[PDB]
Amino acid sequence: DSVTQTEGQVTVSESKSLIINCTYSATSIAYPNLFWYVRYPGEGLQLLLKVITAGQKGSSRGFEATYNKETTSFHLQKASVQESDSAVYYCALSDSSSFSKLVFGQGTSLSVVPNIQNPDPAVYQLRDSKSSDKSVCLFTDFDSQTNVSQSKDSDVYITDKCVLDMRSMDFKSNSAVAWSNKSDFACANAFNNSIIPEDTFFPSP
Amino acid sequence: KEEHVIIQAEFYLNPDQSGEFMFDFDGDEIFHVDMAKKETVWRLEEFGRFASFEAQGALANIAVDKANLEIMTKRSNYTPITNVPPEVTVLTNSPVELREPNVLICFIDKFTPPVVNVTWLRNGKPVTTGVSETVFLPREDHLFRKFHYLPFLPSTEDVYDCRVEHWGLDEPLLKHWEFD
Amino acid sequence: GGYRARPAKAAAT
Amino acid sequence: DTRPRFLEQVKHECHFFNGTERVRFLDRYFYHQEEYVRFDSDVGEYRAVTELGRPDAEYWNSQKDLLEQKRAAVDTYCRHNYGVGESFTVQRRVYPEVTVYPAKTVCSVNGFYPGSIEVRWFRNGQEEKTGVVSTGLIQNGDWTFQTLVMLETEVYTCQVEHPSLTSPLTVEW
Amino acid sequence: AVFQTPNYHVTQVGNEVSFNCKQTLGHDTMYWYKQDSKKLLKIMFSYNNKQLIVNETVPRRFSPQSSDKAHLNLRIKSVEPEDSAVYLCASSLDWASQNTLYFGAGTRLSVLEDLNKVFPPEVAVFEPSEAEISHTQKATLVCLATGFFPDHVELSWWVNGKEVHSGVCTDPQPLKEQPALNDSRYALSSRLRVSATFWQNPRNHFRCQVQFYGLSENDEWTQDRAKPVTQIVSAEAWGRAD
Ligand SMILES: *[C@@H]1O[C@H](CO)[C@@H](O)[C@H](O)[C@H]1NC(C)=O
Ligand SMILES: *[C@@H]1O[C@H](CO)[C@@H](O)[C@H](O)[C@H]1NC(C)=O
Ligand SMILES: *[C@@H]1O[C@H](CO)[C@@H](O)[C@H](O)[C@H]1NC(C)=O
Ligand code: NA
Repeated sequence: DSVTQTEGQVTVSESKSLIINCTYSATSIAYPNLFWYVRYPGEGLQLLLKVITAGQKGSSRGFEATYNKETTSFHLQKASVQESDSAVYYCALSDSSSFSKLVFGQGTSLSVVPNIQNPDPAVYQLRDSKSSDKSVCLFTDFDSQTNVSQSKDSDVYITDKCVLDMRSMDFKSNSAVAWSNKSDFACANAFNNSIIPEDTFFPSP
Repeated sequence: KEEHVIIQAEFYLNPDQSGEFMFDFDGDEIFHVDMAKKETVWRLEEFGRFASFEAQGALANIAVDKANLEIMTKRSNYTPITNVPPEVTVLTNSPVELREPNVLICFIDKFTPPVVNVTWLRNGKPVTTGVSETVFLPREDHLFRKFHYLPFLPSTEDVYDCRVEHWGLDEPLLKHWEFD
Repeated sequence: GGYRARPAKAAAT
Repeated sequence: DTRPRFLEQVKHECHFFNGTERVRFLDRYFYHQEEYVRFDSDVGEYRAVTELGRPDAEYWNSQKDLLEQKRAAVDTYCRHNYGVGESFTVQRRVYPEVTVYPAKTVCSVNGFYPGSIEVRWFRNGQEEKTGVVSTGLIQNGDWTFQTLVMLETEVYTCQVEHPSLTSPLTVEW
Repeated sequence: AVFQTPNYHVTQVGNEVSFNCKQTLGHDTMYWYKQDSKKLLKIMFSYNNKQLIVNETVPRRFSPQSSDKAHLNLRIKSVEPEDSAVYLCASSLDWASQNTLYFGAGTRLSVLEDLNKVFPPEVAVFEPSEAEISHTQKATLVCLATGFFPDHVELSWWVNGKEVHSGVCTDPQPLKEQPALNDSRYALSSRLRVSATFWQNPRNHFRCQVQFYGLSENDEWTQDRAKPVTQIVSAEAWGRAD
């Protein structure tokens, strides 16, 4: 009748252990089937693992979940998360007495964050190739613990943190972009609502 | 030393367009699904207090059997079923005592297709008070069997009959019963 | 408890 | 009335040997009274019983997750339904109602469950093995059985042994 | 596999839409699921062998259809704004609850009260800074797709005429340019990072491409601005030695 799982977004550093809680309400269905479905970025929904026997535990891709009778839970665990584990994870059940009818939880967005080995945080100004008057501010090469705060000004736009991987160089870097049409907007104060490293490079143009 | 057999038996019959769904346990019916009312009918009322069954799954199976029958009929180049007349036996549930409540049992066995007309005749005239009957029960030879019941107070002046009509019979079959 | 029907399979066409 | 008939039958069979320790699952499809395709849990796949089921066996065995599903039926279907009705089917015990009376040219055991029963004639204090006429086990169709065991031949005792009772049942005449 | 169409669709309240789905797994049972704006997943219909078996109190606006075991189509007769969602097609071996469901990619539907709110994106590419090049010997290009509605876009980078995936990061969600308005147009950013020597080659071409899914040639447009049809908007930059 109901499935409750960890709400919202969960951020975990790579190689840390993970638990995603999921409990179900044993009300009208006396013996449910329990599932974990996963949606990787840009892909469709697919099964991670399932357990159809009360008591047993299922495992896949280093994940593991135990159909706990007494606790009425189906928690998802992994001892060392990998960056490829970033996805949306859905807990689900179906009444085992009638037609298949998956009841999904709210879904949990997992973001596995890589460790930046040699951070070089800096804020750069980039100019439009077409119109030299338009420009954006790029905050990049900062450590993984730095949090990029979204804008609380409707006329200033700040994206979330993005992780890009230059595979031929084996180099990962974080970045966020800020831009605005306000006349007093500058890259020196674009990320002032964030707590960024004290050694952030602000080149003087 | 627990040796048992549980069978979920389904059939669909054309062109009568009649199907049934039942669970068998060691030759006894646990329940069947009334297709018309979409309800689970337990052979014993107490069974419904101990277990449950969503009858909708039976209706889904019968629909698949109906669609499968049309396909299988095509595969056989429309080869029909061969009629098999039934063996009919009449007995009583308990020893017969005068003016002591009892029930007659008409047992119909080893027949196909599962379509029969059954009538209890009291002194040659039809009687329909308090009668009950079962659904077609499966057999290991994949024929069918059926039970009809007639409660009655035994008397010397009353004579009963079980008239069974089947397509495999050239004439209506009639089994007799009377008190010594 | 609840009885579990085994689902009938659609025949090949 | 005169028009021909066509019958499709499906039987999903669960065979239990010593409870749920050894279970065999059979998924059987029939046209008329002929089985044309079958899944046997001892085999592990669908097999055509006749040429009529050759398309289904090939088609079904190729379906995604079909073989995995049907190989789990002994647990998800047979052993489950066994436990759902165990308290009122496997464990059902109704003791017999025994009456002994003679007839003119009889131990009547009625309304018992399950069907396994054992009845003997004693006359007297020593069982009589000659002249026994047993009607056999008769299924009433209402989860009860009955049987008539006759003897034509002093204290007469009919001894009935049935799984519902811990000791033999005796009726004298 | 489970295939469904269309991938994206914009339409006005009161119009009719048709979704189509196919599965090649040989399965008997197919499903339609609705994924609303809050991303809650809820079943709508289940069909087993061309017969409806589950209907989760779906408005009679919705008319599923299946003339074949492997096909399940969905028609919404007169769309309402609450119908804006992602509709997922799924299939299972049969209707047994133990079976795994196999989902399609989804149909993203946007039902609008006024099609004059539909806008294609404007796309601009911002060249790497001289400071980053001197400091890190790397060069980050930034692409801004702004002013589009609805958020039915797909952004890709193209280097020397070939799509690249390495060194690329695109925002997972767009920003609302006016978060107060429910019909707000969106903005999206992406980065492409290459080595400084690659960017400093004037023979190299960099192009940011935004595929926008909007109106079809069938829809009518009375406004003076261009019909915001499905289209690709691009912005490009060549390498700069100095
Ligand atoms: C099927 O039956 C029809 C009519 O009896 C006959 O004409 C036809 O040849 C048969 N086909 C086969 C393959 O036996
Ligand atoms: C049973 O009764 C019906 C209705 O009168 C009749 O059509 C049918 O021929 C009879 N016999 C059988 C075997 O159904
Ligand atoms: C029957 O099954 C039980 C299961 O507990 C097992 O202990 C026993 O050895 C089996 N055989 C017999 C003859 O009881
Ligand atoms: Na683990």
